[PDB]
Amino acid sequence: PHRYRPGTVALREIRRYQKSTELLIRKLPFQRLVREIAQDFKTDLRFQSSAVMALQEASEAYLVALFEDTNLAAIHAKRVTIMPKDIQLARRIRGER
Amino acid sequence: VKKPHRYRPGTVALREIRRYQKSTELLIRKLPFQRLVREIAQDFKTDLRFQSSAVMALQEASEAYLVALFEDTNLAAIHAKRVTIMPKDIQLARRIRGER
Amino acid sequence: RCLAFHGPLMYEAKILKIWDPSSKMYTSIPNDATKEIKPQKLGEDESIPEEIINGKCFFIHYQGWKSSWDEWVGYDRIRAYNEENIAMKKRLANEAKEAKKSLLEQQKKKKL
Amino acid sequence: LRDNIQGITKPAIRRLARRGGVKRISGLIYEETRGVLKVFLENVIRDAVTYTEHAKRKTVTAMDVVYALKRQGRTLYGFG
Amino acid sequence: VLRDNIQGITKPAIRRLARRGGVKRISGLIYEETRGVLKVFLENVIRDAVTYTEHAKRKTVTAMDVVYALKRQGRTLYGFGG
Amino acid sequence: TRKESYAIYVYKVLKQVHPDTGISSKAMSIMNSFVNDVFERIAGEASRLAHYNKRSTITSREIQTAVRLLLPGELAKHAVSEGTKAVTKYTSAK
Amino acid sequence: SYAIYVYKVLKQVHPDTGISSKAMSIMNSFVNDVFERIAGEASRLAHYNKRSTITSREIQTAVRLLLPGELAKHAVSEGTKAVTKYTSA
Amino acid sequence: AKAKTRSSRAGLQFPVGRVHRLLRKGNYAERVGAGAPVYLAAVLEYLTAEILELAGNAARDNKKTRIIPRHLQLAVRNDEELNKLLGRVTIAQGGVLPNIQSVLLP
Amino acid sequence: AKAKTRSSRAGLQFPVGRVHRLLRKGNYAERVGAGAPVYLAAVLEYLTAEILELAGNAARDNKKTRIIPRHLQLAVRNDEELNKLLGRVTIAQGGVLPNIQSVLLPK
Amino acid sequence: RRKIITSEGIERSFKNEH
DNA sequence: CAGGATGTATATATCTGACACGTGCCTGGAGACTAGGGAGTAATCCCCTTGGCGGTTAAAACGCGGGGGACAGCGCGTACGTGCGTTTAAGCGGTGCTAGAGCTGTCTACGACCAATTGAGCGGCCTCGGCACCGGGATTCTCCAGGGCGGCCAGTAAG
DNA sequence: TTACTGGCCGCCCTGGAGAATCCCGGTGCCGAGGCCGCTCAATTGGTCGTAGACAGCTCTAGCACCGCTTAAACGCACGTACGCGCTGTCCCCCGCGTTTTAACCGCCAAGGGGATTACTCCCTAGTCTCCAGGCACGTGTCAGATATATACATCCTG
Repeated sequence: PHRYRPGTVALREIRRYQKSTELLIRKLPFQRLVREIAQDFKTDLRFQSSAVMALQEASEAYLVALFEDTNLAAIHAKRVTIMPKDIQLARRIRGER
Repeated sequence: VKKPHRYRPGTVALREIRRYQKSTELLIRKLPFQRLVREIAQDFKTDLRFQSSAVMALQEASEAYLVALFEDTNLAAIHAKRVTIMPKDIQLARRIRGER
Repeated sequence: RCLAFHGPLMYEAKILKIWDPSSKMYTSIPNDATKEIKPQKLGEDESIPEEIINGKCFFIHYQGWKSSWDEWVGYDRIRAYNEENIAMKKRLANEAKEAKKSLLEQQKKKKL
Repeated sequence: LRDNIQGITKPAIRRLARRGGVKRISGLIYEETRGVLKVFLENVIRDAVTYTEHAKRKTVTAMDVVYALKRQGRTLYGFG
Repeated sequence: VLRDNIQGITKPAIRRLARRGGVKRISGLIYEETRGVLKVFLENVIRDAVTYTEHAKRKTVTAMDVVYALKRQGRTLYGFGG
Repeated sequence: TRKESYAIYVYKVLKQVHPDTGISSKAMSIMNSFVNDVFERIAGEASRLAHYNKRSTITSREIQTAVRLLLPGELAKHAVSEGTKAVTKYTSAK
Repeated sequence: SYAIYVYKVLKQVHPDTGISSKAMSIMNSFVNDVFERIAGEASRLAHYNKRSTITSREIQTAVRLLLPGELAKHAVSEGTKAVTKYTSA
Repeated sequence: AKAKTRSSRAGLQFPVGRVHRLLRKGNYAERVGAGAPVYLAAVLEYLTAEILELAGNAARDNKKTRIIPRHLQLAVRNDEELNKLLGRVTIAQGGVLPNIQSVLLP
Repeated sequence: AKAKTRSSRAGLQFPVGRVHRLLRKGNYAERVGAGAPVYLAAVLEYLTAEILELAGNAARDNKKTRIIPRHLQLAVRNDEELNKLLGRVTIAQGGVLPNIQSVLLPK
Repeated sequence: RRKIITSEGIERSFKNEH
C-alpha cells in the first residue's frame, strides 16, 4: 500500500491550520467545561452565548502561545517532541507560574 | 609530585554561590557603572545632570534584572541537561518571556 | 633570579633572601613601603640543606606555589636564572609530557 | 458534568499544538495540557464572576470576560 | 563626552551577578553577550526616565523619575524616593 | 517643605505585632512605598469598577470587588473579613 | 461607536476596499484601548508633576512613552499639525 | 453664525468633541485644556490610518475586497513597529502568522 | 463638642481621614462615599500588619532586633501568596532568596 | 544554615492579637 | 534520476445573508459670556551635583594546568504517527418556556461644600544602644594517599 | 572423563592536612527614636442638591430538549524515527598565584538649577439656547461562501 513517512503529514497538518482561523476546541464540550468551573465560584450562573465564545477564543490563543514557547524549548533541548518538561519550563520562565 | 592542594573544579563556585545569595551588597562596581549611565543619557539629551540617588535607583534595578535573567537562563541550561550556561540560552530565556 | 632543580625538572623560583652561610646569619628582604634587607641570625627552627650552605646560601620563593607551601633547596639545584636553564626545564617538561602518556600505554595495555 | 476536562480530547490538543508549530507531541502532553487549561479558566472565570457578582447581575456577559481577561494582561479585542 | 564605558562592567562583575543568580559554570561568550542585554535595558529605562525630566522642564533627572520609568515598563521599585 | 508619609503608622502597627522590634529607615521607605502601591492598585481598581457599571461614585462595596481581584488567595478571604469588621464597627459607633 | 469614523478613514486611504462588521469591532475595541492607555498615562503624568489640568503638552509626552520608535516620530508630527491648524482658525 | 464642528475645523475626521467629552467624564483630571483633545484626535487617526493601511494591502494581496479580522492579524504581526504596541493584546478570529522552525522542516 | 478622630471610631491604626482625602485628590471618581476610606484603611492596615509580623519573625531568626530590607525580601518571597501579589516588584537592597538547583550540587 | 528564616508558620492567623 | 499519487491551489458557476447606502430622528455638541483659580513670569538662594587631588588598597587582568564537561558518534526499541474501521456525540435547526437584562419613574438618604475649631503629624535636635567591624582561636569542610574487598583462572578433588 | 577453592589482582572510608568559616569578645559609630513646638489639615455642625436605591414593568436572550446527518473521536495495527543512554574525545573554563590598575574615600568648591512667593492674566468650567451629525432602523444590490470539477504540486519508492 501507500503511506506517508512519519512527519510529512504533520507539516501538511500545520500549513492547513496556521493558514486558518476557525476555532479548534470543540464548542459544546467547552460550554460544559466553563459551566463546571463556574459552579464552585457561584451557583446558577447563566452565560451569554457570546461570553462562552470570548472565553474560547482566549483559551485557544493562550494555548497556542504556550505551544510555540514549548516548541522553542524543545528545539533548544535538541529533540523535536515537546514534553511536560518543556511545558513546565515554558511556564516557569514566563513567570506566569 | 608537588601538589598545591587545589580545590576541585566546581566547588569554589558553589561556595561563592552560597556566599553571594546570602549577602546583599551591590555587585556591579559603582563608579564604572555611573560613567555608563551618564554616557547613555548623553545620547538622548545632551548636558544632563543626574541626581545621586537616580543613579543608584538604576543600578539597583539593573542588577535585579540581570539576576532575574541568569536565574532564568540557568533553567534553560539545566534543560539541555548541561551545566554551563551559554549565549544560546540568554537568547532563549529572553524570547520565552516575550520581551525579546 | 634563581631556578630550583626539583628532581627531574626544575621550576621558576625567586630569591627570597641572600645569605653568607659562613656568617651563619641570613639577610632577607622583609614583606610589606620598601622593606630594606636586614641581616638576621640563622633561625634554629630554620633547617638548611648542605648544598645550599657550603657556598653562599639563599632561601627561595617558588612562583605559583604558596608561601606556606614554599620550601628550601640545595645550591646544586640552583643554577643562575638563564634562558638556557629555562630551555632544559622545558625539554624535561616535554619529556615529562609524554611521560604521563608513556605510562598510559600500560594503561592502554591494561584496558587492552 | 462530573468530568468534562476529559472532554477536551486528544485530537483537540493535537490540533491546537499543530497550529502552534510542533511536529511530534509526546503522549504525556495530552493529559498535562488539561492541567494548564484548567488553571487558566479558574483564574479568568473567578475574575469574570466577581465583576458580575458586583453589578448584582446573574449572567456572566462578554463585557465581563473581556474585563477579566484585561487584568490578566491578555487583553481581548472584538467584544467591547 | 564619554566613550567606551560598557566594557567598564568588569568581567568578574558579570559572574559575581551570575553567582547570586545561581549558575555554576559560565561559558566564554556570556560576558560579551550580557553587556549587549544590559545596554538594551538601560536605553529603555533611561529614555522613559529622560522624557519625564524633559517634561517638567527640570534639567536634573530626579530619583523619583527613574521609579516611574520602571513602574511603566513593569518592574516596580520599592524604597527609593517612594 | 513637608512630604507626608505613612512612617508614623507602619511603625505604630509594628509595635502591635512585635512589641520589641524596631524598623530601620531604608526598610521603612519600602513599606512607605508598598502601601502607596497597594492603595494605588485597590483604589485604581475601584475606579474602573464604578466607571464600568456607570455608577459615578466609589463606595465600600466597590472596594470588596476591588480587593477580591487583586489580593490573591487567602488574603482575599481575610482582608474583606477584616474590612467589614471595621466598617461595621464604624457606622454602629457613629 | 468609532465605527463611522473608522469607515471615513478607510474609504479615504482605500477608496475601494470594504470592512467587515467584525473588523469595525476590532477597531472600535482598539481605538478605545489606545485612547485609554494614552489618556490614562496622561492623567498619571500630570499627577507626578503636580499639574492640575491635562493640556496639549501632556498628551504629546504621553505618546512618546507608549508608541515605539518610528510611530512616535510621525504621530507627534501629525498631532502638532492639528493643533496649529485648529489654532489657525 | 453657522456651527462648524471642531473635528471639521481642524480638518481631521475623528470627533474632537466626542473625544473631548470623553476626556472630561473619565475623571482623568479636573480640567482639560482646549488643545488637548484635538491633539489626541490626530494621534488616534494616525494609528488607524496605518493599521487600516497595512490591512488594506492585505486584502489586495489576498484578493478579498472586504477586510476580515485575519487581515488585521496580518497587518500588525508582520510590522514590528506596531507589534510592540500590540504585544499583550489578542485578536479574536486572527489566527497566527505562518512559520515553522528550521529543525522541524525535513 | 469634643473631637474624636475618625480613625479611632473605626478602631484602625492607619488614618482613615488621610485616605479619604487621597481618594478625592487622585481623581478616582467624581464622588467618594463615606464607607470607602474606613474600608480602605483596614485592608492597608491589614496587609502592612502582615508583611511586618512575617518580617519580624524573620528578624529574630537572624539574631537581629531591627527590620532591614533583607528581612523583608525574606518575608515576602518565602510566603507563596504575598510573593504572588508582589510578583513584579523588586525590593531595593533586597538580596535574593537562597536557591541552588539540585543538579549543580556536587556528588 | 547560618542565615535562616526556617519558615515557622505560613498559613494565615487572622489577627489573634486584634 | 523516472514516474504514479497525492493535496492544495485554481476556475466557473450558483446562490445568499450581509454589509453599504437611504432616510428619519433626537440628543449631544457648537455658539456666546463670563470668573476666578490655575498657570506663567521674575529674583534668590542655597544646597547639592560636577569637578579636581592625592593616597591606597581592593580588585581587575593576566598567566597556565588540567580536570571535567561539551559535543560528536552510535546502538537501539519503543512511543510515537499513520491509516482503517467503527462508533460516538457535535452541530443544525425548532419548539416552547421563563429568568432576568435593561429601562422607567419616584424621592429619600448621602455626599459635596463651608466656617470655625483644634490636635496629629509634621520638621528639627539630640542621644546612646544595635550593630558593623576586627582578632584570633575552635570548628567545620574538603581532598586525597593508603587501605579490605569478589572475580576471576590453576591446579583441585575427583565419577 | 568430570568436576571449583585459593591466590592475586580488584579496589573502598578514613584519617589526617590543610583551608574556610564560625564565635565570641571587645570596640566605636551613627541613626532609631524619643521629645519638643506648631499649623494646617482633619473634625464638627449645618445646608443643599441629586445619585442611586428601590419598585415595577417590557421584552431579550438564554436554557431545555430533541431528532437527524455526519464529521470528528476512538481504538487497533504496525513500522520506524527518535530520545536516550553509553563511549570516546578534546578544548576551554575554573582554580590559583602574580602583576597592574583605578575605585574609593575624604576633601574642598563653585556655581547651577530646583525650590520658594508675588503678581498678573487669561483660559477652561459652568451655563443657556438652538440645531444637525451620529444612531438606529430599513432595504437592496452583491461580493463572498459553496459546490464541483481541472492543473499542477510534492512524495515516495524504486
